[PDB]
Amino acid sequence: ETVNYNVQLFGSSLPVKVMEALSNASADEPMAACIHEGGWAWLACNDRLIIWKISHSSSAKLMVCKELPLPLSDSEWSADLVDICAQTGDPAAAQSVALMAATPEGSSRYWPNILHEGTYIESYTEFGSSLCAFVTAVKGNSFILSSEKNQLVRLTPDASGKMNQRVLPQGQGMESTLCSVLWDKGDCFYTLTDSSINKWDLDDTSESQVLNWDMSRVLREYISDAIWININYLSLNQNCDGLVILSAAWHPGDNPCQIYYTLVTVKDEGYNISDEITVEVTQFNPVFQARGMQLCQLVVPNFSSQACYLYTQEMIFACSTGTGRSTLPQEKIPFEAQGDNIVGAGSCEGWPVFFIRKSGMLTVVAR
Amino acid sequence: VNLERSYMELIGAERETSRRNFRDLSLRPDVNLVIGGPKYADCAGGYCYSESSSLLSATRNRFLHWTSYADTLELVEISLD
Amino acid sequence: QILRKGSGRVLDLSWEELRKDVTLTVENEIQNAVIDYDVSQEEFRQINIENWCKFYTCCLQYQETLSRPLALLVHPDTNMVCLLRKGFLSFLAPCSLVEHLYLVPAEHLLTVDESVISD
Repeated sequence: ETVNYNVQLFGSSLPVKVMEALSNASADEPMAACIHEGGWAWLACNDRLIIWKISHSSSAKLMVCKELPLPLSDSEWSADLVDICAQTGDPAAAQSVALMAATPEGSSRYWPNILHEGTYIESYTEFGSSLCAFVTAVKGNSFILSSEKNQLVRLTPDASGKMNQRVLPQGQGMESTLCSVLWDKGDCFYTLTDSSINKWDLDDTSESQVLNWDMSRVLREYISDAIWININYLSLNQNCDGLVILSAAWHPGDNPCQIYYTLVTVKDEGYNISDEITVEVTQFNPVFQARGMQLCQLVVPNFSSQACYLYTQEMIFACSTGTGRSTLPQEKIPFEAQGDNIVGAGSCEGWPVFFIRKSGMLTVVAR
Repeated sequence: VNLERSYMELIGAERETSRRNFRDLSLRPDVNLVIGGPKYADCAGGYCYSESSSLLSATRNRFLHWTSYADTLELVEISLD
Repeated sequence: QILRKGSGRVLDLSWEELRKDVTLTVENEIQNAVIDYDVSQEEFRQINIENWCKFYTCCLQYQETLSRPLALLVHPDTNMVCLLRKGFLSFLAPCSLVEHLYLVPAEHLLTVDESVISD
Protein backbone atom coordinates (compact mmCIF):
# COMPACT_ATOMS: atom_id res chain seq x y z
CA GLU A 1 0.00 0.00 0.00
CA THR A 2 1.00 3.66 0.58
CA VAL A 3 3.03 4.24 3.79
CA ASN A 4 1.28 7.10 5.64
CA TYR A 5 -2.13 7.33 3.93
CA ASN A 6 -5.32 5.32 3.33
CA VAL A 7 -6.33 5.62 -0.34
CA GLN A 8 -9.90 4.31 -0.59
CA LEU A 9 -13.34 4.70 -2.21
CA PHE A 10 -14.98 8.02 -1.38
CA GLY A 11 -18.75 8.09 -1.33
CA SER A 12 -21.22 5.51 -2.50
CA SER A 13 -21.40 3.43 -5.70
CA LEU A 14 -21.03 5.53 -8.83
CA PRO A 15 -24.06 6.25 -11.09
CA VAL A 16 -24.71 3.61 -13.84
CA LYS A 17 -23.95 6.18 -16.59
CA VAL A 18 -20.55 7.02 -14.99
CA MET A 19 -19.74 3.30 -14.64
CA GLU A 20 -20.52 2.66 -18.37
CA ALA A 21 -18.41 5.62 -19.48
CA LEU A 22 -15.44 4.33 -17.41
CA SER A 23 -15.83 0.60 -18.26
CA ASN A 24 -16.31 1.46 -21.98
CA ALA A 25 -13.51 4.10 -22.07
CA SER A 26 -10.26 2.98 -23.65
CA ALA A 27 -6.78 4.37 -22.71
CA ASP A 28 -6.88 6.24 -26.12
CA GLU A 29 -9.93 8.16 -24.80
CA PRO A 30 -9.34 11.49 -22.99
CA MET A 31 -11.65 11.76 -20.02
CA ALA A 32 -11.59 14.80 -17.82
CA ALA A 33 -13.59 15.52 -14.69
CA CYS A 34 -14.53 18.65 -12.75
CA ILE A 35 -14.93 17.84 -9.04
CA HIS A 36 -16.75 20.89 -7.74
CA GLU A 37 -16.49 22.29 -4.17
CA GLY A 38 -20.32 22.21 -3.93
CA GLY A 39 -20.32 18.37 -3.91
CA TRP A 40 -21.14 17.71 -7.57
CA ALA A 41 -18.89 15.97 -10.13
CA TRP A 42 -18.97 16.53 -13.87
CA LEU A 43 -17.44 13.92 -16.24
CA ALA A 44 -16.71 15.08 -19.80
CA CYS A 45 -16.81 11.80 -21.78
CA ASN A 46 -16.85 11.93 -25.59
CA ASP A 47 -19.76 14.23 -26.69
CA ARG A 48 -21.65 14.12 -23.37
CA LEU A 49 -21.36 15.63 -19.98
CA ILE A 50 -22.41 13.40 -17.04
CA ILE A 51 -23.14 15.25 -13.85
CA TRP A 52 -23.91 13.77 -10.59
CA LYS A 53 -24.09 14.70 -6.97
CA ILE A 54 -21.23 13.11 -5.01
CA SER A 55 -23.21 10.59 -3.03
CA HIS A 56 -21.91 10.72 0.55
CA SER A 57 -25.09 8.81 1.41
CA SER A 58 -25.98 5.54 -0.39
CA SER A 59 -29.73 6.24 -0.41
CA ALA A 60 -31.38 6.03 -3.88
CA LYS A 61 -33.98 8.80 -3.32
CA LEU A 62 -31.07 11.25 -2.78
CA MET A 63 -29.39 10.01 -6.00
CA VAL A 64 -28.95 12.60 -8.78
CA CYS A 65 -27.23 11.93 -12.11
CA LYS A 66 -28.06 13.87 -15.30
CA GLU A 67 -26.50 13.60 -18.75
CA LEU A 68 -26.29 16.68 -20.96
CA PRO A 69 -25.62 16.97 -24.71
CA LEU A 70 -22.50 19.04 -25.46
CA PRO A 71 -22.45 21.81 -28.15
CA LEU A 72 -20.61 20.42 -31.29
CA SER A 73 -16.84 21.12 -31.51
CA ASP A 74 -14.00 19.73 -33.65
CA SER A 75 -11.77 19.78 -30.55
CA GLU A 76 -12.18 17.60 -27.45
CA TRP A 77 -14.50 19.00 -24.81
CA SER A 78 -12.77 19.77 -21.51
CA ALA A 79 -14.09 19.63 -17.92
CA ASP A 80 -11.97 22.83 -17.41
CA LEU A 81 -14.47 24.60 -19.77
CA VAL A 82 -17.25 23.36 -17.78
CA ASP A 83 -18.65 24.79 -14.53
CA ILE A 84 -21.58 24.58 -12.01
CA CYS A 85 -23.60 27.38 -10.47
CA ALA A 86 -25.83 26.86 -7.43
CA GLN A 87 -28.80 29.03 -6.29
CA THR A 88 -27.41 31.22 -3.44
CA GLY A 89 -24.29 28.95 -3.47
CA ASP A 90 -26.30 26.16 -1.73
CA PRO A 91 -26.21 22.62 -3.31
CA ALA A 92 -29.67 21.25 -2.76
CA ALA A 93 -30.78 18.92 -5.61
CA ALA A 94 -31.19 19.33 -9.38
CA GLN A 95 -33.32 22.56 -9.40
CA SER A 96 -30.60 24.51 -7.48
CA VAL A 97 -27.98 23.72 -10.09
CA ALA A 98 -27.32 25.75 -13.29
CA LEU A 99 -24.70 24.80 -15.87
CA MET A 100 -22.46 26.32 -18.41
CA ALA A 101 -20.15 24.79 -20.97
CA ALA A 102 -17.68 26.38 -23.38
CA THR A 103 -15.78 25.01 -26.41
CA PRO A 104 -12.10 26.00 -27.21
CA GLU A 105 -13.38 28.35 -30.03
CA GLY A 106 -15.87 30.10 -27.67
CA SER A 107 -19.30 28.49 -28.23
CA SER A 108 -21.29 28.70 -25.03
CA ARG A 109 -24.20 26.52 -23.89
CA TYR A 110 -26.09 27.38 -20.68
CA TRP A 111 -28.74 25.29 -18.84
CA PRO A 112 -30.61 27.41 -16.17
CA ASN A 113 -31.52 24.19 -14.30
CA ILE A 114 -29.93 20.67 -14.53
CA LEU A 115 -33.48 19.41 -13.89
CA HIS A 116 -34.37 20.52 -17.45
CA GLU A 117 -31.70 18.82 -19.65
CA GLY A 118 -33.31 19.81 -23.03
CA THR A 119 -33.66 23.42 -21.89
CA TYR A 120 -30.67 25.61 -22.61
CA ILE A 121 -29.63 28.86 -24.32
CA GLU A 122 -26.61 29.50 -26.50
CA SER A 123 -24.08 32.21 -27.34
CA TYR A 124 -20.59 32.77 -28.71
CA THR A 125 -17.47 34.67 -27.56
CA GLU A 126 -14.40 34.32 -29.82
CA PHE A 127 -10.87 32.88 -29.51
CA GLY A 128 -7.92 31.88 -31.73
CA SER A 129 -7.60 28.24 -32.79
CA SER A 130 -5.42 26.35 -30.17
CA LEU A 131 -6.62 28.37 -27.13
CA CYS A 132 -6.68 26.43 -23.82
CA ALA A 133 -9.41 28.22 -21.92
CA PHE A 134 -11.07 27.79 -18.49
CA VAL A 135 -14.69 28.48 -17.47
CA THR A 136 -15.25 29.45 -13.86
CA ALA A 137 -18.45 30.00 -11.89
CA VAL A 138 -18.29 33.37 -10.03
CA LYS A 139 -20.75 35.46 -7.93
CA GLY A 140 -24.16 36.68 -9.10
CA ASN A 141 -24.96 33.47 -11.01
CA SER A 142 -22.28 34.33 -13.58
CA PHE A 143 -19.19 32.97 -15.14
CA ILE A 144 -15.74 34.04 -16.33
CA LEU A 145 -14.43 32.56 -19.55
CA SER A 146 -10.63 32.88 -19.69
CA SER A 147 -8.48 32.62 -22.86
CA GLU A 148 -4.96 31.08 -23.38
CA LYS A 149 -3.92 34.67 -24.19
CA ASN A 150 -5.61 35.78 -20.89
CA GLN A 151 -8.60 37.59 -22.35
CA LEU A 152 -11.11 37.36 -19.50
CA VAL A 153 -14.82 37.63 -20.35
CA ARG A 154 -17.69 37.89 -17.85
CA LEU A 155 -20.78 35.88 -18.91
CA THR A 156 -24.11 36.71 -17.23
CA PRO A 157 -27.37 34.87 -18.11
CA ASP A 158 -30.37 37.22 -18.30
CA ALA A 159 -33.97 36.01 -17.48
CA SER A 160 -34.85 36.76 -21.17
CA GLY A 161 -32.60 33.84 -22.25
CA LYS A 162 -29.82 36.19 -23.43
CA MET A 163 -26.26 35.88 -22.24
CA ASN A 164 -24.71 39.28 -21.52
CA GLN A 165 -20.95 39.49 -21.99
CA ARG A 166 -18.15 41.97 -21.39
CA VAL A 167 -14.33 41.97 -21.18
CA LEU A 168 -12.78 42.45 -17.70
CA PRO A 169 -11.11 45.87 -17.00
CA GLN A 170 -7.47 45.60 -18.27
CA GLY A 171 -8.30 41.97 -19.24
CA GLN A 172 -8.31 42.37 -23.03
CA GLY A 173 -5.60 39.62 -23.06
CA MET A 174 -3.14 41.35 -25.27
CA GLU A 175 4.01 37.49 -22.68
CA SER A 176 0.48 37.25 -21.15
CA THR A 177 -0.06 33.48 -21.83
CA LEU A 178 -2.45 32.03 -19.18
CA CYS A 179 -1.57 29.21 -16.76
CA SER A 180 -4.49 29.20 -14.38
CA VAL A 181 -7.27 31.15 -12.73
CA LEU A 182 -8.56 31.19 -9.17
CA TRP A 183 -11.95 32.23 -7.76
CA ASP A 184 -11.67 33.01 -4.03
CA LYS A 185 -14.02 33.77 -1.07
CA GLY A 186 -16.03 37.02 -1.12
CA ASP A 187 -15.38 38.40 -4.63
CA CYS A 188 -11.78 37.92 -5.77
CA PHE A 189 -10.80 36.48 -9.14
CA TYR A 190 -7.11 35.93 -9.90
CA THR A 191 -5.24 35.03 -13.06
CA LEU A 192 -1.80 33.52 -13.23
CA THR A 193 0.07 34.21 -16.49
CA ASP A 194 3.65 33.29 -17.54
CA SER A 195 4.91 36.67 -16.21
CA SER A 196 2.39 37.87 -13.59
CA ILE A 197 -0.57 37.52 -11.20
CA ASN A 198 -3.55 39.81 -11.76
CA LYS A 199 -6.49 40.14 -9.32
CA TRP A 200 -10.03 41.56 -9.77
CA ASP A 201 -12.61 42.41 -7.05
CA LEU A 202 -16.11 41.45 -8.34
CA ASP A 203 -19.69 42.23 -7.59
CA ASP A 204 -22.75 40.48 -9.21
CA THR A 205 -22.32 42.40 -12.59
CA SER A 206 -18.84 44.01 -12.68
CA GLU A 207 -15.20 43.78 -11.76
CA SER A 208 -12.60 46.27 -10.63
CA GLN A 209 -8.92 45.60 -11.44
CA VAL A 210 -7.01 45.50 -8.12
CA LEU A 211 -3.42 44.83 -9.24
CA ASN A 212 -0.98 43.12 -11.56
CA TRP A 213 2.25 41.82 -9.88
CA ASP A 214 5.39 41.03 -11.87
CA MET A 215 6.02 37.80 -9.90
CA SER A 216 8.78 36.94 -12.35
CA ARG A 217 10.64 40.02 -11.02
CA VAL A 218 9.65 39.33 -7.35
CA LEU A 219 10.15 35.55 -6.92
CA ARG A 220 12.94 34.67 -9.39
CA GLU A 221 15.90 35.06 -7.00
CA TYR A 222 13.94 33.31 -4.18
CA ILE A 223 13.18 30.31 -6.45
CA SER A 224 16.72 30.10 -7.92
CA ASP A 225 18.39 30.66 -4.44
CA ALA A 226 16.21 27.91 -2.86
CA ILE A 227 17.40 25.35 -5.49
CA TRP A 228 20.92 26.30 -6.68
CA ILE A 229 17.46 29.37 -15.05
CA ASN A 230 14.11 28.76 -16.72
CA ILE A 231 11.06 29.24 -14.44
CA ASN A 232 7.45 28.41 -15.46
CA TYR A 233 4.50 29.27 -13.19
CA LEU A 234 1.81 26.54 -13.49
CA SER A 235 -0.94 26.78 -10.90
CA LEU A 236 -2.33 29.08 -8.25
CA ASN A 237 -4.32 28.16 -5.20
CA GLN A 238 -4.65 29.65 -1.73
CA ASN A 239 -4.66 28.68 1.90
CA CYS A 240 -4.49 30.58 5.28
CA ASP A 241 -0.83 31.55 4.60
CA GLY A 242 -2.19 33.37 1.46
CA LEU A 243 -1.57 32.55 -2.20
CA VAL A 244 0.19 29.28 -3.10
CA ILE A 245 1.94 29.20 -6.50
CA LEU A 246 3.24 26.04 -8.16
CA SER A 247 6.41 26.77 -10.14
CA ALA A 248 8.70 24.53 -12.21
CA ALA A 249 12.37 25.55 -12.52
CA TRP A 250 15.31 24.01 -14.43
CA HIS A 251 18.78 24.81 -15.81
CA PRO A 252 19.63 23.22 -19.27
CA GLY A 253 23.35 22.94 -18.47
CA ASP A 254 22.89 20.94 -15.25
CA ASN A 255 25.14 17.81 -15.55
CA PRO A 256 21.96 15.80 -14.94
CA CYS A 257 19.13 18.21 -15.79
CA GLN A 258 16.16 17.77 -13.42
CA ILE A 259 12.96 19.84 -13.10
CA TYR A 260 12.48 21.24 -9.60
CA TYR A 261 8.84 21.83 -8.60
CA THR A 262 8.37 24.48 -5.91
CA LEU A 263 5.52 25.74 -3.81
CA VAL A 264 5.82 29.47 -3.30
CA THR A 265 3.64 31.10 -0.60
CA VAL A 266 3.08 34.85 -0.51
CA LYS A 267 0.62 37.10 1.30
CA ASP A 268 -2.11 38.97 -0.66
CA GLU A 269 -2.45 42.01 1.61
CA GLY A 270 -3.69 45.16 -0.12
CA TYR A 271 -2.21 45.94 -3.53
CA ASN A 272 1.47 45.13 -3.04
CA ILE A 273 3.66 42.14 -2.39
CA SER A 274 5.29 41.64 1.06
CA ASP A 275 9.02 41.01 1.58
CA GLU A 276 8.21 37.55 3.02
CA ILE A 277 8.23 34.85 0.33
CA THR A 278 8.64 31.19 1.32
CA VAL A 279 9.93 28.75 -1.30
CA GLU A 280 9.43 25.06 -0.58
CA VAL A 281 11.09 22.58 -2.99
CA THR A 282 9.03 19.40 -3.43
CA GLN A 283 10.05 15.72 -3.73
CA PHE A 284 8.70 15.81 -7.27
CA ASN A 285 11.91 16.13 -9.25
CA PRO A 286 11.71 14.31 -12.64
CA VAL A 287 14.36 14.45 -15.40
CA PHE A 288 13.94 17.32 -17.91
CA GLN A 289 12.51 15.94 -21.15
CA ALA A 290 10.67 18.71 -22.94
CA ARG A 291 8.97 21.97 -21.88
CA GLY A 292 5.65 20.75 -23.35
CA MET A 293 5.87 17.70 -21.01
CA GLN A 294 6.08 19.89 -17.88
CA LEU A 295 2.61 19.07 -16.65
CA CYS A 296 1.61 19.23 -12.99
CA GLN A 297 -1.37 20.64 -11.15
CA LEU A 298 -2.09 21.74 -7.61
CA VAL A 299 -4.90 20.92 -5.09
CA VAL A 300 -5.19 22.47 -1.58
CA PRO A 301 -8.21 20.83 0.14
CA ASN A 302 -7.51 22.04 3.65
CA PHE A 303 -7.14 25.84 3.95
CA SER A 304 -5.37 25.61 7.42
CA SER A 305 -3.09 22.52 7.46
CA GLN A 306 -0.14 23.67 5.32
CA ALA A 307 -0.66 20.71 2.90
CA CYS A 308 -0.75 20.64 -0.87
CA TYR A 309 -1.20 17.87 -3.35
CA LEU A 310 0.76 17.97 -6.59
CA TYR A 311 -0.64 15.87 -9.39
CA THR A 312 0.04 14.63 -12.88
CA GLN A 313 -1.75 11.79 -14.70
CA GLU A 314 0.19 8.95 -12.96
CA MET A 315 0.87 10.06 -9.39
CA ILE A 316 0.01 12.33 -6.50
CA PHE A 317 2.64 13.98 -4.30
CA ALA A 318 1.53 14.98 -0.81
CA CYS A 319 3.60 18.06 -0.18
CA SER A 320 4.03 20.74 2.39
CA THR A 321 3.87 24.57 2.22
CA GLY A 322 4.92 27.42 4.48
CA THR A 323 6.86 26.64 7.68
CA GLY A 324 5.86 22.99 7.46
CA ARG A 325 4.74 22.98 11.13
CA SER A 326 1.22 21.49 10.68
CA THR A 327 2.08 19.57 7.50
CA LEU A 328 1.26 16.00 6.75
CA PRO A 329 4.11 13.49 5.88
CA GLN A 330 5.60 14.01 2.41
CA GLU A 331 4.73 11.05 0.17
CA LYS A 332 4.32 10.03 -3.45
CA ILE A 333 1.14 8.05 -4.11
CA PRO A 334 1.16 6.07 -7.42
CA PHE A 335 -1.93 5.75 -9.66
CA GLU A 336 0.12 4.56 -12.68
CA ALA A 337 -0.39 0.80 -12.42
CA GLN A 338 -2.34 -1.45 -14.87
CA GLY A 339 -3.91 1.19 -17.17
CA ASP A 340 -4.68 3.26 -14.10
CA ASN A 341 -4.52 7.05 -14.28
CA ILE A 342 -5.42 10.31 -12.43
CA VAL A 343 -8.25 11.78 -14.46
CA GLY A 344 -8.86 14.65 -12.02
CA ALA A 345 -8.69 15.84 -8.48
CA GLY A 346 -10.43 18.16 -6.08
CA SER A 347 -11.79 18.35 -2.57
CA CYS A 348 -15.06 17.36 -0.91
CA GLU A 349 -15.53 18.70 2.67
CA GLY A 350 -11.76 19.50 2.98
CA TRP A 351 -10.83 15.89 2.04
CA PRO A 352 -8.35 15.41 -0.91
CA VAL A 353 -10.36 13.68 -3.69
CA PHE A 354 -8.85 11.87 -6.68
CA PHE A 355 -10.78 10.57 -9.64
CA ILE A 356 -8.95 7.52 -10.83
CA ARG A 357 -9.41 5.52 -14.04
CA LYS A 358 -9.50 2.10 -12.28
CA SER A 359 -11.22 2.97 -8.98
CA GLY A 360 -13.40 6.08 -9.38
CA MET A 361 -13.52 8.68 -6.61
CA LEU A 362 -10.96 8.04 -3.90
CA THR A 363 -9.87 10.03 -0.84
CA VAL A 364 -6.35 10.38 0.59
CA VAL A 365 -6.51 10.40 4.33
CA ALA A 366 -3.65 10.26 6.83
CA ARG A 367 -3.43 7.09 8.95
CA VAL B 1 34.64 67.12 -38.35
CA ASN B 2 36.04 64.15 -36.31
CA LEU B 3 32.81 62.17 -36.86
CA GLU B 4 32.94 60.57 -33.42
CA ARG B 5 30.70 57.58 -34.52
CA SER B 6 30.88 55.14 -31.55
CA TYR B 7 30.97 55.75 -27.87
CA MET B 8 31.88 53.35 -25.00
CA GLU B 9 30.26 53.11 -21.68
CA LEU B 10 32.52 54.15 -18.73
CA ILE B 11 31.13 53.23 -15.42
CA GLY B 12 31.52 56.27 -13.04
CA ALA B 13 32.06 53.72 -10.22
CA GLU B 14 30.52 54.91 -7.02
CA ARG B 15 33.38 53.20 -4.98
CA GLU B 16 32.56 55.41 -2.00
CA THR B 17 31.57 52.94 0.73
CA SER B 18 29.78 56.07 1.93
CA ARG B 19 26.57 55.79 0.10
CA ARG B 20 26.56 59.67 -0.71
CA ASN B 21 25.27 60.48 2.66
CA PHE B 22 21.84 60.94 1.17
CA ARG B 23 20.22 63.80 2.99
CA ASP B 24 16.98 61.95 3.46
CA LEU B 25 14.10 64.52 3.33
CA SER B 26 10.50 63.42 3.68
CA LEU B 27 7.66 65.61 2.27
CA ARG B 28 4.23 65.01 3.61
CA PRO B 29 1.66 66.75 1.34
CA ASP B 30 -1.89 66.73 2.58
CA VAL B 31 -2.91 63.70 0.33
CA ASN B 32 -4.31 60.14 1.02
CA LEU B 33 -2.51 56.84 0.01
CA VAL B 34 -4.25 55.43 -3.14
CA ILE B 35 -4.20 51.51 -2.71
CA GLY B 36 -3.82 49.87 -6.13
CA GLY B 37 -2.58 53.13 -7.86
CA PRO B 38 -0.72 52.82 -11.08
CA LYS B 39 2.83 51.47 -10.69
CA TYR B 40 4.99 53.78 -12.71
CA ALA B 41 8.16 52.44 -14.10
CA ASP B 42 11.39 53.80 -12.57
CA CYS B 43 12.72 56.89 -14.44
CA ALA B 44 15.71 59.25 -14.39
CA GLY B 45 16.65 62.78 -15.69
CA GLY B 46 19.38 65.45 -15.61
CA TYR B 47 20.02 69.29 -15.85
CA CYS B 48 23.05 71.29 -16.88
CA TYR B 49 23.69 74.93 -15.54
CA SER B 50 24.10 78.04 -17.78
CA GLU B 51 27.67 79.11 -18.36
CA SER B 52 28.90 75.46 -17.34
CA SER B 53 30.99 75.53 -20.43
CA SER B 54 32.59 78.94 -19.24
CA LEU B 55 36.04 78.39 -17.70
CA LEU B 56 35.62 81.36 -15.20
CA SER B 57 32.13 80.38 -14.18
CA ALA B 58 31.30 79.05 -10.78
CA THR B 59 28.98 76.48 -12.68
CA ARG B 60 31.84 75.01 -14.66
CA ASN B 61 31.46 71.10 -15.23
CA ARG B 62 28.60 71.05 -12.81
CA PHE B 63 25.29 69.29 -13.41
CA LEU B 64 22.36 67.77 -11.66
CA HIS B 65 20.86 64.21 -12.08
CA TRP B 66 18.03 62.40 -10.49
CA THR B 67 16.30 58.95 -10.23
CA SER B 68 12.70 58.57 -9.31
CA TYR B 69 10.94 55.33 -8.27
CA ALA B 70 7.60 55.02 -6.66
CA ASP B 71 7.47 57.91 -4.02
CA THR B 72 11.20 58.67 -3.99
CA LEU B 73 13.37 61.20 -5.83
CA GLU B 74 17.13 60.96 -5.49
CA LEU B 75 18.85 64.29 -6.54
CA VAL B 76 22.55 64.55 -7.01
CA GLU B 77 24.94 67.38 -7.91
CA ILE B 78 28.11 66.32 -9.57
CA SER B 79 31.12 68.37 -10.45
CA LEU B 80 33.85 66.78 -12.48
CA ASP B 81 36.27 69.48 -11.04
CA GLN C 1 21.30 40.81 4.85
CA ILE C 2 18.87 38.05 3.54
CA LEU C 3 21.12 34.99 4.34
CA ARG C 4 21.48 36.21 7.93
CA LYS C 5 17.65 36.22 8.23
CA GLY C 6 18.43 39.27 10.57
CA SER C 7 17.32 43.06 10.88
CA GLY C 8 20.92 44.17 11.76
CA ARG C 9 21.60 47.95 10.85
CA VAL C 10 24.08 47.56 8.16
CA LEU C 11 27.07 49.69 9.20
CA ASP C 12 28.87 51.32 6.34
CA LEU C 13 31.33 48.33 6.37
CA SER C 14 34.59 48.77 4.69
CA TRP C 15 35.07 46.36 1.75
CA GLU C 16 37.56 44.23 3.82
CA GLU C 17 35.11 44.06 6.58
CA LEU C 18 32.39 43.06 4.02
CA ARG C 19 34.66 40.26 2.68
CA LYS C 20 35.33 38.85 6.17
CA ASP C 21 31.63 39.18 6.83
CA VAL C 22 30.60 37.17 3.69
CA THR C 23 33.24 34.44 4.52
CA LEU C 24 32.14 33.91 8.05
CA THR C 25 28.46 33.88 6.94
CA VAL C 26 28.87 31.16 4.25
CA GLU C 27 31.24 29.02 6.50
CA ASN C 28 28.61 28.97 9.12
CA GLU C 29 26.03 27.63 6.52
CA ILE C 30 28.52 24.88 5.46
CA GLN C 31 29.13 23.82 9.08
CA ASN C 32 25.37 23.59 9.47
CA ALA C 33 24.99 21.40 6.32
CA VAL C 34 27.63 18.83 7.66
CA ILE C 35 25.37 16.55 9.73
CA ASP C 36 27.79 13.50 10.16
CA TYR C 37 31.33 13.49 11.72
CA ASP C 38 32.48 10.98 9.05
CA VAL C 39 31.95 13.02 5.80
CA SER C 40 34.17 11.92 3.04
CA GLN C 41 36.42 14.68 1.50
CA GLU C 42 34.30 14.47 -1.71
CA GLU C 43 31.00 14.84 0.00
CA PHE C 44 32.51 17.86 1.97
CA ARG C 45 33.69 19.57 -1.22
CA GLN C 46 30.21 19.08 -2.78
CA ILE C 47 28.54 20.64 0.21
CA ASN C 48 31.02 23.65 0.02
CA ILE C 49 30.17 24.28 -3.67
CA GLU C 50 26.43 24.04 -3.11
CA ASN C 51 26.53 26.69 -0.32
CA TRP C 52 28.72 29.27 -2.10
CA CYS C 53 26.63 28.77 -5.29
CA LYS C 54 23.50 29.54 -3.38
CA PHE C 55 25.13 32.86 -2.03
CA TYR C 56 26.35 33.85 -5.44
CA THR C 57 22.89 33.34 -7.13
CA CYS C 58 21.48 35.56 -4.41
CA CYS C 59 23.99 38.43 -5.19
CA LEU C 60 23.07 37.99 -8.86
CA GLN C 61 19.35 38.57 -8.42
CA TYR C 62 20.13 41.92 -6.57
CA GLN C 63 22.65 43.03 -9.07
CA GLU C 64 20.04 42.42 -11.88
CA THR C 65 17.54 44.59 -10.05
CA LEU C 66 20.13 47.49 -9.52
CA SER C 67 21.26 47.24 -13.06
CA ARG C 68 17.76 48.13 -14.40
CA PRO C 69 18.08 51.07 -17.53
CA LEU C 70 16.86 54.67 -16.86
CA ALA C 71 17.41 57.44 -19.44
CA LEU C 72 19.88 59.75 -21.20
CA LEU C 73 21.45 63.20 -20.21
CA VAL C 74 23.10 65.18 -22.95
CA HIS C 75 24.74 68.60 -22.15
CA PRO C 76 23.89 71.17 -24.96
CA ASP C 77 27.03 73.38 -24.61
CA THR C 78 29.72 70.79 -23.43
CA ASN C 79 28.33 67.65 -25.39
CA MET C 80 28.78 65.51 -22.22
CA VAL C 81 26.58 62.32 -22.50
CA CYS C 82 25.57 60.35 -19.47
CA LEU C 83 23.65 56.99 -19.23
CA LEU C 84 21.49 57.05 -16.23
CA ARG C 85 21.20 53.37 -14.88
CA LYS C 86 19.25 52.39 -11.88
CA GLY C 87 22.27 51.80 -9.56
CA PHE C 88 24.98 53.99 -11.07
CA LEU C 89 25.96 56.70 -13.58
CA SER C 90 27.86 55.88 -16.66
CA PHE C 91 29.53 58.40 -18.96
CA LEU C 92 29.77 57.87 -22.66
CA ALA C 93 33.16 58.68 -23.96
CA PRO C 94 34.16 58.71 -27.57
CA CYS C 95 35.77 55.35 -28.68
CA SER C 96 39.02 55.38 -30.50
CA LEU C 97 38.97 54.31 -34.15
CA VAL C 98 40.81 50.88 -33.43
CA GLU C 99 38.49 49.88 -30.71
CA HIS C 100 35.46 50.99 -32.85
CA LEU C 101 36.43 48.74 -35.75
CA TYR C 102 37.13 45.65 -33.48
CA LEU C 103 33.98 45.95 -31.47
CA VAL C 104 31.34 46.93 -34.19
CA PRO C 105 29.09 43.84 -35.33
CA ALA C 106 30.21 42.07 -38.52
CA GLU C 107 27.06 43.26 -40.46
CA HIS C 108 27.83 47.09 -39.73
CA LEU C 109 31.50 46.74 -40.48
CA LEU C 110 30.60 46.53 -44.19
CA THR C 111 29.02 50.15 -44.01
CA VAL C 112 31.96 52.00 -42.33
CA ASP C 113 33.00 55.15 -44.27
CA GLU C 114 36.44 54.15 -45.43
CA SER C 115 37.35 58.02 -45.67
CA VAL C 116 37.48 58.29 -41.88
CA ILE C 117 39.97 55.32 -41.49
CA SER C 118 42.40 56.73 -43.92
CA ASP C 119 42.59 59.33 -46.73
